[PDB]
Amino acid sequence: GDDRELAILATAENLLEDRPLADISVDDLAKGAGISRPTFYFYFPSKEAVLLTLLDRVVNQADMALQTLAENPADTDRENMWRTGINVFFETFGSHKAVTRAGQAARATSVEVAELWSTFMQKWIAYTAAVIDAERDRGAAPRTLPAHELATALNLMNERTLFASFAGEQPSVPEARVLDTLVHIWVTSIYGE
Amino acid sequence: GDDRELAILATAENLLEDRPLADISVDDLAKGAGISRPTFYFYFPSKEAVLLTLLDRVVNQADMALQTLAENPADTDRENMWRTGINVFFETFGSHKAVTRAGQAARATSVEVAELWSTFMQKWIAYTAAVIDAERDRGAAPRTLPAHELATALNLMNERTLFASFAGEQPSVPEARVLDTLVHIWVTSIYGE
Ligand SMILES: CC1CCN(C(=O)Nc2ccc(C(F)(F)F)cc2)CC1
Ligand SMILES: CC1CCN(C(=O)Nc2ccc(C(F)(F)F)cc2)CC1
Repeated sequence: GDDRELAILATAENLLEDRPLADISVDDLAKGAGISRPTFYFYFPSKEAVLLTLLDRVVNQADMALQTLAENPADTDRENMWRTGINVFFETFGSHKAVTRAGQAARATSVEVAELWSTFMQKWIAYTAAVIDAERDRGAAPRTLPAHELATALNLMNERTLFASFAGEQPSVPEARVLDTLVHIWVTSIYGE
Repeated sequence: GDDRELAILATAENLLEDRPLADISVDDLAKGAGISRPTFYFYFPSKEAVLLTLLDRVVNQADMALQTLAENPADTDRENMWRTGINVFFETFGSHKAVTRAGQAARATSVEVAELWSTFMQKWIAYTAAVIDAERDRGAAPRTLPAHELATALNLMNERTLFASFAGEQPSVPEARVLDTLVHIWVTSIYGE
């Protein structure tokens, strides 16, 4: 039952490494999960809905790791604090590149996918802003831009830059340089007066 | 002749303010430009090709203004130097939001649109890097990240952040705050040690 479901998801994540959702059929997903097409439809309304669930899992996995970090602060300087935080996104989305890629593309055509991304981006920006405000209240960061506006731009940077790297777009930062690239820009923009 | 062409382009830019290219037909573009559908096809192979030309004009307009700035440096501090530069993109794309929006969406489905964006992004990053290197050679900016990697991330930030603002995405920086937001992050990341 729930195994049929995980099989469908695993099959879909697999096929998305080789081709776009447009080039994967419900028959393709049924076949791969070892069920019939009507049986597939019992579990999921559409292949689109399969993507949404995979994206939902990746996004929630990043979110939960971030919550875990927030509750268990690493004992380091402020540079490594931010690095650790950004790394949650680097590793989580980096471990799920096909889903990341197909999820980002589906924003154009799926109101549910766009709202899912938007909901979590808003949550992550609000967390980023709270940390910057904490740092300013401590007197560690100067009061420059509105914290929420700064957080917005830094989070949008991370989205576009990480996803460009992961897809090997031209242009992009090499994947092996992207973490340090983002941490430098976070730290200088957050602490620079 | 060439007036028929400009009419087709003007009609298309107009209709893109109200709806996506998917919801505009060749008949829609012919009608609006005051020609028949076969006459349209003499000027353009497809509505897709109409978008590509509009994008090509916007992109080249930004590029030419940037070249003009590069040849005629404003007499100011380094903050305003960068502000002026970013402003070329803010104003040029900001003046053509429907084309910006539909052009960005067509990257997913048009190899020509994707290569056009990629070509100019590469050119603008290379220019950004040359300026950062100039500043480092002058001893005004410290030698931190590789200049080209830093430029890549800053340019990808600007793309995602400006386009989010212009489309009124959730989340986004308000359009009236986006310029100062980007300049602060450019200046701190470029000059901060
Ligand atoms: C999928 C996209 C791309 C990756 N994103 C991030 O990297 N944002 C982010 C948010 C918070 C922190 C913090 F505060 F923990 F350091 C670090 C990074 C945004 C979502
Ligand atoms: C359409 C997208 C979004 C906007 N973009 C920029 O803002 N990039 C940019 C490049 C160079 C300079 C400089 F060096 F002149 F300051 C300032 C800004 C990238 C292209």
